[PDB]
Parts: sequence; C-alpha cells; structure tokens
Amino acid sequence: SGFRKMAFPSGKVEGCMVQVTCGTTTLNGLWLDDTVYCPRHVICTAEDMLNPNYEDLLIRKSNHSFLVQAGNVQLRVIGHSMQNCLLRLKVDTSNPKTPKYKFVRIQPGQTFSVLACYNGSPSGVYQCAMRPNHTIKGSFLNGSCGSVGFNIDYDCVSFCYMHHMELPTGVHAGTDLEGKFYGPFVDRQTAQAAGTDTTITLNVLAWLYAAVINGDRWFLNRFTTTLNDFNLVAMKYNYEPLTQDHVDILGPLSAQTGIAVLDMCAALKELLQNGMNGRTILGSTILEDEFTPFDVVRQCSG
Amino acid sequence: FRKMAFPSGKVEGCMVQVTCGTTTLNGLWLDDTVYCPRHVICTAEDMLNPNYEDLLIRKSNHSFLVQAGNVQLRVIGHSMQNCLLRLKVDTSNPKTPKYKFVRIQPGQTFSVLACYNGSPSGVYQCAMRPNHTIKGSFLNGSCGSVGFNIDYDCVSFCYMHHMELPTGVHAGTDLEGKFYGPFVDRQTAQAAGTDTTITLNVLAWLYAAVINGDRWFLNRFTTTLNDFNLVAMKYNYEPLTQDHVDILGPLSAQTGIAVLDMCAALKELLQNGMNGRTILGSTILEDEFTPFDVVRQCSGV
Amino acid sequence: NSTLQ
Amino acid sequence: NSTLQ
Amino acid sequence: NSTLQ
Repeated sequence: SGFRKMAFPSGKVEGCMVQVTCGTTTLNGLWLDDTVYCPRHVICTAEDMLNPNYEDLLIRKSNHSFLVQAGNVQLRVIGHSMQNCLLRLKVDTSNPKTPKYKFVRIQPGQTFSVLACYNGSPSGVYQCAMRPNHTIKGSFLNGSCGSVGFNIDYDCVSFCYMHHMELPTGVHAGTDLEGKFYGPFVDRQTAQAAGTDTTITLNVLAWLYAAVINGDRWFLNRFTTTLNDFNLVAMKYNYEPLTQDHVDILGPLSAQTGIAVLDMCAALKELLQNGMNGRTILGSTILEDEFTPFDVVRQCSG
Repeated sequence: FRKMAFPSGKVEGCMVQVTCGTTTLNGLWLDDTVYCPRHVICTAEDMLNPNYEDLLIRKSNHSFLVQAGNVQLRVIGHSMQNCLLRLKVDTSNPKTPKYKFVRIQPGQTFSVLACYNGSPSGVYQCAMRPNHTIKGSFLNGSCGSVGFNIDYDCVSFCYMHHMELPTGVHAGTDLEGKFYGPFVDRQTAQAAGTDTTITLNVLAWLYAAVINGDRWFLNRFTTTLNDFNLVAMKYNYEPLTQDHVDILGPLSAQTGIAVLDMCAALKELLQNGMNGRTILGSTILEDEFTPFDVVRQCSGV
Repeated sequence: NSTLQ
Repeated sequence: NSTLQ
Repeated sequence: NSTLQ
C-alpha cells in the first residue's frame, strides 16, 4: 500500500558515471562499453559560452585535450566525435559494468529517473516527469551537467536524458542520448524562456485511479461526460487537452477499478471546479501529475 | 526541492531471494550471512500467534532456499535474533559494502529499496514517523526490503520491512530484529497510534527555503520555546525540545537566524496560513527533510 | 495487518 | 541568462 | 612519424 513517488534503482547507471575535463571545464559523462558521452559544452571556456561555434572550437582539440576519469583512475581518449549537442569520446578501456541498454527519445508527459552527479560521482536519485513545455522541474542539478535520465525495463536500461542547462526561470533543459535537445533550447548562455506549460491530464487521471485502487473514493460522483465537454472545462484550468488516445491508454486501469474513463473525467471536472475542500487524495492536497498510467499499473500491482 | 534518495547500488548488490516452503521474501546478504524477517518460516495460520522458537526447531538448513540472481547460495547454519533470522552461507558476498547497523530515531529519514523476491524494483525516501511507522509503498513479497543512509563509503542499515498495518502504513525492525514501536510480528489487533507533524524537520525545511532565497515568511519578532509549543501543539505539531534546537545550530549559523526567531515565523505561518503563497514550491509545510538532508542537498555532497 | 508483504 | 555545467 | 592525437 502507500503511494510513494519512486525512482528506478540507480546501480546499473552508477557503474557508468565518470568525470570529463577539458581545460578548466569539468562535468559528468556516460561510459558505456568503450565510449563516453557528455555535453559538448565541456569544451567551452566561460567566455565562449556567450556565442560559441562548436564546429570551430572542436577543431582545436585533440584526443589528449580531454581528461576522463573513472574514480581516481584515468581513461585514455583515443578518438573524439561530435553528434549534435553531445560528444562521443572513444577510450582504450572498456567498462565491464556496462549494462544492457538502449537510447530513447521520450515524449512530453512521460516519467524517468535522474541520477544527480558531481564530478562523475553519484549524489542522489529522483523520479520526475518530462514537462509538457519540454523542461524538467529538477531544482536539483546545480553543477551536474552530464547527469542522465533513464528507465529500467527488467534488466535493460533505456537512457532518455542528459542534463545540459539551468534555464533562468528555474527548471532545466536537456538532450536525448543522441544529442538532440528537448524543447526549443540551445547550448548557449543566452536568455531563453521555457514555453507555456500545462498540467499533464493523462497522469492526473492515472493518479485518481491509484487512489481508487488504494481504497479512496470520496471524489467520485453520479455524473459522466463526453470527451469534448470535459476538455471545454479542463482547458480553462490549464490542463493538457485530452484525446481518444489518452482515454484508450487508461484502458486497463479503468477495467481494474470498474470505473469508466469518461466517468473518472467527470470526477476530475468536479475537482477542478470545486477544489478539494481541505480534503486530501493519496495524501496530497493538490492534484498529482508526475505518475504515468504505466507507473500506477507498475506500483499498485507489481 | 525534491526528496532525493541515496544512490542504491551498494545495497542492490546485497539483495537476495529467500524461500522457505511456500513462502518467499527478500534477504540482505552481507559477508557470509543473510538476514531476513523470521516470519519467513510461516504460512499464514501460524501468524495468528506462531511460536517461532518451536517452529524453527523443525527447520533445517536445507529448509531454506537462498538465491542471488540465478545462482543458489548454500546455507550452512541458521539462528534467530529477536525478529530476524540469521542464515550463514558457504559464500561471502563479493559485493559486500562497508557497513554499520544503527537504530534510527523518530523523525529521522532514510532511503528504502523496495524489493520483490530478490529483485530491487525502485527506490524512494521516507521518514520514521513519530508514531513509529513509515508511509512507504510495499506490495506483495517486499518483506525484507531495507532502509539505509549513506556517508561517504559506509552504508548504514537502519530498517527492514516486516508488517503492514490496517492503516495502510508499515512496521519494521532494525538490523538486530527489534521492532520500531510496540508492533509485533504476529497477526493481531494492533494499530498505529496517532501521528504528529515533525516540527524539527519543518524547521529545517524553512531554513532551506531561506537558504535558496525564499524568505517572505520571516518576521521581526521571536518567541519563547514554551510559547511555541503551546501554539504548535494546537496544530498537532511535535513539541520542540532544547535538544532539537541544538540540532538546528548549523543551519541557524549558516543563515544567522536563531531557532526561536524561525519558530516565531512558523507560529505565524501556522495561525495565518500561507495566503496562497508558496515555499520552495509546496503549498504545504514539508516535514520529511531532516536538518542533515538540508545540509546534504544544499551543500552538494 | 499483513505479514508476508 | 541560461546557465550551463 | 607519429602524430600525437
């Protein structure tokens, strides 16, 4: 019972964390097999960060220009290549701890575990959601560039995020393990704003179902609604528009709880209109939306 | 300002699956010993009021099937320590980390690695509730899961999961088998006593807020320890003690804000609410961050 | 009071 | 002023 | 000879 915001066990990822330095710039990197991935801005001196030409900046480096370290032992860089906003440094040693893995670009609204690191050393793990506006509310990334986001399906690790920036508006922006940015952001020290954000309607419903599977029903009602009428309401409170696809997804949960997606929607509609009235749900005072239908099915069942 | 869990690698390398009869649950393998809840040698009906001592006498090392991964760990000995079972094994864990066994104190926190029949599912942070229970998330077969804190290289094991309470809460023991709270590992009436708000952590949280630049709630006045408890106890807050005030010394030194000045601010936060405002985001007063966690997460260890 | 959990 | 590292 | 890469 109980409903804790859980992060995947970090062991398999810890065994891949290293430190990468270039000049005076130091951050984290991912050592998989015989390669090390890290934000290409590691090669930027403070000044360069205002308007750097990575193509031109990288031409000036060599393999020995980079210093990668596994703990206190140094790994030797034999080759380097830039891929979008990342950097693929090839090394002589091979990480025997490299787990089974995949590189995956996740879709806004999904969740993942982040292993916060400082100087290639793991500091902590937390579960979070890829915000609709493509940023991640991770107040914890104060000098942890190169830290990664991931999911673990059985024994395979799916890396989906690499921290890159501290977008001055709080929150953080990153890249996928292929270097392509999440959101309209770039590798540069230039004022950028996080686009308008919305609440993740899909997840809030999954959350309500969780409270129901967990024995909570006070928020349910005698009504029902059509997708359209629901959106006309939810969209007033800044909620992501709900689509038939979202409804399908809630398929299993609905089956399990015996409550129709559209009925539950009628409940949410009421909650948005009448507030919670000092009442709580699954311990919260506000509606939670960083739990996917999958996370619910996964923790409420096993 | 999220609630972060310690990296779980060192602990994952210590989780094994223990099976006695038709019962299966998680086990902690440190060196040549595996610890697991003693009720592993039960099958429901015994639970009502099982005489473990006598139910163990009929058990033999082969009665236990310890498993790490696919490999099978041969058990060459078994004893009972309070509510725990200590199974000696013919093999010392090559992944044994530097460790300690410590009994956590009410209000303190730790990380919990939820496991299901030998396999680590997820990790999360929680706090030992004043009423001596934890509001975690354990489904079927997660008994034997453990709580811990990390300091440099040393893993401090403080909690092992045994029971679930009708409240939807959780009861457990330290790595010596002694339970936290009155709870017993049988099937009885027992329920969680009423809980209160961990005043000490809420205070730590506010200092955190002030540290990150969130300080609207501060004021020009102060209060007496006695006057604060009178107000606090109304709002169901743990009484603050002198020993607690002293724990807040460092944060207080860092911010230059005296514990009782902050109490003065908390007293007001409690009698007037936040007025729609927020602190570090939350619209409620967080009480699951210890003074140490604050120092940890802020002073980036 | 579940005990196997 | 977007910050890195 | 050898280019130190």
